[PDB]
Amino acid sequence: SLVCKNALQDLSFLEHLLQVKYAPKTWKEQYLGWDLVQSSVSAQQKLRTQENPSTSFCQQVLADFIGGLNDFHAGVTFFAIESAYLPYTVQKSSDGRFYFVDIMTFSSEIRVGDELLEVDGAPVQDVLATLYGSNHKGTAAEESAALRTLFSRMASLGHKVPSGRTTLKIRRPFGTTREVRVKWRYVPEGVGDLATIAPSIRAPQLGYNIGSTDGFLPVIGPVIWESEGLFRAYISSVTDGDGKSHKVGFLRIPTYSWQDMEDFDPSGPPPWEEFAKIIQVFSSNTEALIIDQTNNPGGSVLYLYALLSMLTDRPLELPKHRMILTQDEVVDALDWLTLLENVDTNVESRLALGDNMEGYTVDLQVAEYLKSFGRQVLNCWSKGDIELSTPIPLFGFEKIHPHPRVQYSKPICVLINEQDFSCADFFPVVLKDNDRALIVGTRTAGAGGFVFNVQFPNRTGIKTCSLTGSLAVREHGAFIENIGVEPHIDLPFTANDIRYKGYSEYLDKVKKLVCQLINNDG
Amino acid sequence: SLVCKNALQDLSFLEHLLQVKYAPKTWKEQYLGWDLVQSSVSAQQKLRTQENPSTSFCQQVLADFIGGLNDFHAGVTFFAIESAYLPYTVQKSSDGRFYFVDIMTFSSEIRVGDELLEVDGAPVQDVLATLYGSNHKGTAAEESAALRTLFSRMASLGHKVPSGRTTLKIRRPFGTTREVRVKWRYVPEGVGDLATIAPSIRAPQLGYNIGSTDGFLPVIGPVIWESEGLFRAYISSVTDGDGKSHKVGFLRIPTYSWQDMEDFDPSGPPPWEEFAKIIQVFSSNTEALIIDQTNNPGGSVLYLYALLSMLTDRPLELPKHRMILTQDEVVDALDWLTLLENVDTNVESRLALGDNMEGYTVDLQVAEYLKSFGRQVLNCWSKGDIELSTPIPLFGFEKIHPHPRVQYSKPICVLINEQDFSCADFFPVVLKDNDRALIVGTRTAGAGGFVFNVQFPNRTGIKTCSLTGSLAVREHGAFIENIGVEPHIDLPFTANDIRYKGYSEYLDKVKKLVCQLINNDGTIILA
Repeated sequence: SLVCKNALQDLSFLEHLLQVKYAPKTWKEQYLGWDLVQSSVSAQQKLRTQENPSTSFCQQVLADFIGGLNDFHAGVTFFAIESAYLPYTVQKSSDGRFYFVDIMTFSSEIRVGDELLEVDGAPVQDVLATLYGSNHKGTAAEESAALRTLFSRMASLGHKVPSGRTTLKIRRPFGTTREVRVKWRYVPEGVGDLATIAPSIRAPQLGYNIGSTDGFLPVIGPVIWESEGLFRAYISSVTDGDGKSHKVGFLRIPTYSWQDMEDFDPSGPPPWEEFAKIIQVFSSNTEALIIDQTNNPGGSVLYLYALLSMLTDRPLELPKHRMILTQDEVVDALDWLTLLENVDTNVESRLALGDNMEGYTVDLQVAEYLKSFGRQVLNCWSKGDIELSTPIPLFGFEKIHPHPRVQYSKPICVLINEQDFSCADFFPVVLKDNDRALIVGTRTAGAGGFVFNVQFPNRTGIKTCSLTGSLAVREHGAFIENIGVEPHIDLPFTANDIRYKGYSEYLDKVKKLVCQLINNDG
Repeated sequence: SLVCKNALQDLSFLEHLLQVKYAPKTWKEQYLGWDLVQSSVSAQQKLRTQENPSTSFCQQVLADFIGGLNDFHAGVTFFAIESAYLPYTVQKSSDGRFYFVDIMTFSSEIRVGDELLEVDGAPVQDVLATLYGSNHKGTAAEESAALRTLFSRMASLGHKVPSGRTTLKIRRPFGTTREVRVKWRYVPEGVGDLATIAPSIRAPQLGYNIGSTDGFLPVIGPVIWESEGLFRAYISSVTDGDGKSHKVGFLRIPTYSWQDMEDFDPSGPPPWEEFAKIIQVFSSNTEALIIDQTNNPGGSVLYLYALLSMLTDRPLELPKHRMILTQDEVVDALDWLTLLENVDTNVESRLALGDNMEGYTVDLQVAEYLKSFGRQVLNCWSKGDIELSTPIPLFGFEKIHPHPRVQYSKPICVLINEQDFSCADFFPVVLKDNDRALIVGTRTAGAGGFVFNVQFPNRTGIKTCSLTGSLAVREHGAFIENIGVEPHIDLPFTANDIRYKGYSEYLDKVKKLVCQLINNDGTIILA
């Protein structure tokens, strides 16, 4: 079968990439008991066993193969548009129940607060089980990831796509049951399956959304001021026990991929500048600062650093990365060196680097770090330490240095979620490990390495395969991959917080925690 | 062997790309008698029969494998910096001799006009042959491609890099011979060979330049007007054998990747606007136009189309392309269709596509072409016609439609040579096959398909492998790949043209030909 052969070919290619450019390989072997040859053979088997396999079947097989890595950065996308969608968003409470937190339809058969019990007579938990990955570890991050998929299936992601009618069994707030019959919003595949075509081929002849700007938390109280610009920021108050009020500032960091922020005008001042503006206002008109960082996909490390430099008046140690190398990385190293050869002054550093690297202040020390990074990469290469090098800080940055102008220095409370990845893992890790802020919520996802994408012509319809080129290592050791960061205060969302989207219990605890931060100082 | 295993792995990947996305495959088998499996098996053996193959060795093998396709578009570049360079430039004359046409170093022995005889006791010809590809066919274009590397060796291209001193045997124009000892300008490798590092790898534990703006031709006559922008363009007076003078425009199109033009300012107006300005000047102050398009690397098809649109007052038929298809191309087709789904008017087209596409004026006609393109691709896919599809015009443009404002409609003479690739192959072919211009010079290279690049992580140091995704077909059926485009008048550069860089013989003949075009007296004959 033409399809089978191409799938095997492409599978063998993905398999080779895992051996030459997947840094967390050793970790997955121990942490998950995963074996490359094992999975490979296993995947090869499903392909060879199928009777006249369809392209979509093969795509599913390769997608599951990569999914077996239990790595939120690692996945495969395909040139396929088939999809199925239902207009609802459901969230799981700490007690384990599922409620509709968002209804995007004019139908009133299902309302906010209603509880989801089953899908086609199967308890929600069973259905989610069919959406789990090959090496599911039962974490909340994995579960939430599956929940994203419950009512949105995409062939472009290698999902088996459903269609037609289905029944949703729900529980109304007064306790009784209703079975709601709905029909999936189906978009048929527009990219013809190779299998169907194969026989005729002749030889050629011559804001509950990740990255949401606003997020999903309501303001903590009467608002005295807000910004409404690019970032969602405002100032409210918290009243302690002695009856005294404290102006508290609020700011949400939706993503570390600034160019993708809602309403970003590339022809306007960069987002890090608007950030600085907000911080300044907060610096002299706020007592503490709550930073909502939940439901954040991560993004640019340099941008992550820029924001970190504006939240401290002291240097912050940064975790290092164990990298997997190829001569590609060697050339980058050589390029940093030739680029900074004659850099000896701050003036020259700004002319060579731009004085601003995605918001981060370019110092002579920056050039020095970049210089060190590269010498270290070259050293590792010559030493043969290329499978998983000794930790080297990204860009050579040993630590973050406070922004020269804006420096919020008052107490900070960072809210984390199981839907915080990469830079969204690193943000709390840096503030927590340096003791600059109080971390609250639930453990981050654990996407602990930088991502990179690979594209290549092929007939299996593979569009992109993202992989992980490094293994972040926290100061006291311990990887972030899978593990993520535990908050200082584990504060999950209750059924009461979620049901009507009020988060009253949740916000009340946070406001109290901020009070203690103001009064007890740290 | 680590290096060997990786080399074999990456070779196998390249070989697979050649069966899934290399449109000229069927053409190479017939034009070269080339065979994929066999060339692969041969490469594998070279890698397997090696003791401790170094990375650079394997890079050379992979580079030679792709070089065997005899495709100016197909090639591999590597993450390597080692290189050797000698500050000279040679040009081969029509009588087969090699002459120095440029010296780029302090006052030394070699003079412009010297004939290059040998390199280390070996005649130039033999040295050049060592630089040919596996399926070299002796075409002038392949000869020049090899000459480019005579004094420029790069590990980045898979070349073996020499170093140290070497002797150049030359002959002066008055006859005497001289042996000039010269030293290669060498840059050592900065990327450590993996073969050397392998044993310590432990398991992981927790001018004449192609694309030159000015080119190398001297002015054709006394200049009456000279443009001051990005393009070299002017107006001079050309006189016939009777002493009758005519005003003639001269314009050089250096490249079709407009963004790479010398001194291009991305913050200023696009080059097609300046081109338009020049043509308007030519339309009102000239009787004919000479376009120097020699030594041009090709570039953007849409930009090429914009320039053609300003050189005609009638539509020009375009050659179509036979394409190799994957679902990547299918998605493109679908997107064009969704993008133009509700476009039924000109204003609608301009809103969806912009007022112009890299200079080419946007119309409803353009929108309709793009939709037709999508349908034909989708139709080929559903029929299984995916290895080498029936001819389909790029972007669906069946023909070039005249620019609405600027249209040069007087006679045109285009100068071409063996160092014209892709769009530089296409420019003269469109003008020739539509009988719009007189094409003069030597046959173009023949990079007859669009290029695309592939990147992927590997331990062999491969940076990019460019391949060809289509085979262009001229109106009458001939392909462009390898064969190139023939001129109406074959006019090579003679030794007298080259010896002192005057090209007076070449230019005097170009002028006689232009006068005949202006005269409009029967058939245009050289003499």
